[PDB]
Amino acid sequence: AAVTQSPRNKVAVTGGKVTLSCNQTNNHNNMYWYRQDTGHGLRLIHYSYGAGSTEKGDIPDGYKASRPSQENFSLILELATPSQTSVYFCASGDEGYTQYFGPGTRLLVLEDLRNVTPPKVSLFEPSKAEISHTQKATLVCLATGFYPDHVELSWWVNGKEVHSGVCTDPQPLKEQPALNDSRYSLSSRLRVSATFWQNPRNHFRCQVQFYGLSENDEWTQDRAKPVTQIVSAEAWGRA
Amino acid sequence: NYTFRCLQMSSFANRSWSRTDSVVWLGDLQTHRWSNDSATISFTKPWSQGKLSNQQWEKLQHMFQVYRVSFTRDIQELVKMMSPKEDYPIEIQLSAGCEMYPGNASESFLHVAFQGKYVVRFWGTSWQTVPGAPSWLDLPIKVLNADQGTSATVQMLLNDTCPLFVRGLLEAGKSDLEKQEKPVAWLSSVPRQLVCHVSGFYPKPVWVMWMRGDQEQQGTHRGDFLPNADETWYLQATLDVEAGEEAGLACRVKHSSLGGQDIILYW
Amino acid sequence: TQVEQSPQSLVVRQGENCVLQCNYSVTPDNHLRWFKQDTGKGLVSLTVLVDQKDKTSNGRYSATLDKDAKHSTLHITATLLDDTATYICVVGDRGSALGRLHFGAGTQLIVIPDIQNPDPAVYQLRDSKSSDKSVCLFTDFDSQTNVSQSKDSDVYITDKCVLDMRSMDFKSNSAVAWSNKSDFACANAFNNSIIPEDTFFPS
Amino acid sequence: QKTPQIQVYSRHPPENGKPNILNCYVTQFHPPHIEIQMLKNGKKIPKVEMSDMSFSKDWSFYILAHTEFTPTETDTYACRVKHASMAEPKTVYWDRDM
Ligand SMILES: CCCCCCCCCCCCCCCCCCCCCCCCCC(=S)N[C@@H](CO[C@H]1O[C@H](CO)[C@H](O)[C@H](O)[C@H]1O)[C@H](O)[C@H](O)CCCCCCCCCCCCCC
Ligand SMILES: *[C@@H]1O[C@H](CO)[C@@H](O[C@@H]2O[C@H](CO)[C@@H](O)[C@H](O)[C@H]2NC(C)=O)[C@H](O)[C@H]1NC(C)=O
Ligand SMILES: *[C@@H]1O[C@H](CO)[C@@H](O)[C@H](O)[C@H]1NC(C)=O
Ligand SMILES: *[C@@H]1O[C@H](CO)[C@@H](O)[C@H](O)[C@H]1NC(C)=O
Repeated sequence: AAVTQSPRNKVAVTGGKVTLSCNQTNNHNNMYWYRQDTGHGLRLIHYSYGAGSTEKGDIPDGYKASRPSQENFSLILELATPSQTSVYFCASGDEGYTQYFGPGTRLLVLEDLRNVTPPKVSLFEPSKAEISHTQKATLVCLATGFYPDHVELSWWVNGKEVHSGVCTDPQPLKEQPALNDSRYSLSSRLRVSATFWQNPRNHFRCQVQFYGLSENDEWTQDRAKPVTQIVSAEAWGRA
Repeated sequence: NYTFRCLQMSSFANRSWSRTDSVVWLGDLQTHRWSNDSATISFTKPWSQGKLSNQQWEKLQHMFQVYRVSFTRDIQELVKMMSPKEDYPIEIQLSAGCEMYPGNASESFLHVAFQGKYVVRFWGTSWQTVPGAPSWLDLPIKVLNADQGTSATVQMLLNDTCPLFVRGLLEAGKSDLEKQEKPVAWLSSVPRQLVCHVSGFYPKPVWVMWMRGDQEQQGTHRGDFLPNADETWYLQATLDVEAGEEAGLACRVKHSSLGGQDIILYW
Repeated sequence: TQVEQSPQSLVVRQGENCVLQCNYSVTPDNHLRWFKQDTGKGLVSLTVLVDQKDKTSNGRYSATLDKDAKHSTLHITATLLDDTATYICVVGDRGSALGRLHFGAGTQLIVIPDIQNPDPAVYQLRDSKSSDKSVCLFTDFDSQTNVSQSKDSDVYITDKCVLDMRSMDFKSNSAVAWSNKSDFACANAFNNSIIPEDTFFPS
Repeated sequence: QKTPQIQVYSRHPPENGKPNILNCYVTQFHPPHIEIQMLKNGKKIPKVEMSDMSFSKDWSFYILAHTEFTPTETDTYACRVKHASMAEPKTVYWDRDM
């Protein structure tokens, strides 16, 4: 019994309209919306017993629910506020007690989209010294100059994602901590065996999924519109 | 043969306002009271605890205390589940308990009524709808039957706890149950219909007939059994007669408390 | 706050055991469930306890529930690096969909990884597109070493990160340091940190 | 809706000047929300006791109201009932002769 959520990550502005969608194919009658905030457990916002039915939860203020169909339960934020910055989980279930949870949706509500900026991604090739000393090769990826901190860095080898030998900073660091809306930087490592790096047929790519403005968001600046996008750096293996 | 009855009545005016009141009968004598205002079940007899120890009773009451809260929220949640098909005001009634037979024989029941109509019961190991029930109840029933813990509790409550508890009640309250209270009679007439009033008798079985000497009047119509405050009974028997024929009519009353000497009352 | 978890957070070394407490006041208590949640990720169910006095197990995870005491424990035997997650206690008040779930705020677990063969070094790595720009990689140090942020605000240093090369059963800590400012070298990159005496500085 | 049946009757045989208890038995009504008053000369009697509300096998509700009273040649006694099923309140007078 599986549940999906869209979007998975959203940056929005105060006063903006945000819609969080949840889809289940299990033919479950019942669906639920939760939000998770550090220092609290999950709290119920709205729920549904069937299509056309919506019910107030424990913290329903600021949220409107929509159940047009058995498959879709939708959490609508008509006038978004910073207090609605949270991780949002959706769930479904039949008549039993078990609720099956979605992967979550990270939402950030900013006061102004003035400073939103996509990252610059650089890939750094393993040290020759490291290869000879350890018989292992560490690649380093660097995402710099982005705002806000809503990025997803992933490693790809030959068009396939890899998690083995990967470490990404648990939090991005601030580039100018003194400044108010500082830009961020994030680092990650992919360590492989020397012989695997030495293979010229292996394509290495570091991908950063940045979350920013939508095509519908108003942009009043000269620089390129900081839309949700992918920026990636790439290198081939060498002898 | 004594029927033990737990009679619950619940009213749901709207989404928020709700109340649940229960009374308990063993035969025609009240043993318990449970007002919505009270956090605890009240004894209306000194022997209402039966042969249960204080520990056993506290554990039993606590379960009901949880039930009342849980039942209230459950109904409210089921109304949300059926909407807009079913809506407030809503009246739910439960008739639960067991009937005791000679030997170790008993028979438990749990009947549920919705808006004054009997629709649901607990039977065997699960909830089920009775004949005549509307089909929409199939969803509530599927939901209640998903709750395995409630099922096991109710099974134990009906199969084991009820007959055990009532066997204890019948011992502890033998005096009250087997009490004999003498009836008192008086006569009156309305414009003509003669009325024989019989009041203050226990138990309920009574025989009242208008007599012309030694011949029973066929026209004698007995009214319903009406209760008194002190848990005794009242019943009147009427006879339609033509004016002038009053002389020679009497009222004979037979009752287990009089012990042979029937009450004879001449007009 | 009808579900209280303890400890709030805890740090253990790999291979060690830990117990996590969950005490609640929820009424009634049909079932108790333990979730595992990785930072960023979602809620993975570990075990569900249903009986008056219940006991469950799931590999290295075991758990108990006492409904009278309104109390549950989650035991993890021989902690691994992957155990680093928030552990959430949840109490359902019904045996059906009519129920509400009551969530604890979680217990934060951090498992410090066992570094078998430390080989601390500071390497220089070059950019694929722009070879004149570079980073410095402090790596292969054990858990005892702390990485400090540089005194110069133009220099950036990340906190330590343990990667797992799963197929080789290899674990290693690392940290990255960089700065575009003139005269920046890897030998002078980690001065503000207490690095091991035998740290390898190549060439 | 079920329209309520009212029956007024005395506990002991009614004798003028002798204290007694008057009963009012309201039956066969639903919903359970009801208003029961016992009237002397059309005025509400202060101390009227109510038994707990219960119901029969046919799911219809019943309740017994009762109060102390002294019957006289002059005084009239009644039981007034207001219920949703009735547009106007129903008043059943006590008849010593029934
Ligand atoms: C009947 C034998 C009695 C013998 C003992 C004598 C005692 C005399 C003292 C007087 C008693 C007071 C008067 C009360 C009279 C009412 C009679 C009611 C008897 C039935 C009691 C049911 C008890 C069932 C256990 C409870 S709580 N369940 C509850 C808690 O359950 C949770 O906690 C439990 C443990 O605490 C479990 O963990 C469970 O898995 C979890 O979900 C659970 O929430 C139940 O759903 C409660 C509802 C039950 C009635 C529903 C039937 C009516 C159908 C309605 C139709 C639908 C309408 C559609 C709009
Ligand atoms: C309580 O008594 C009922 C009978 O009223 C039992 O219900 C039977 O259960 C068996 C299996 O457990 C079923 O195969 C039968 O169909 C049921 N009988 C009827 C007539 O429905 C129940 O098992 C008893 N439970 C306990 C806990 O004692
Ligand atoms: C619900 O019904 C009660 C009693 O009939 C009434 O007093 C109350 O105003 C109602 N509540 C709401 C919220 O409408
Ligand atoms: C009945 O009892 C419950 C809980 O004890 C309470 O919340 C509710 O208000 C009561 N109902 C009425 C009508 O007073």
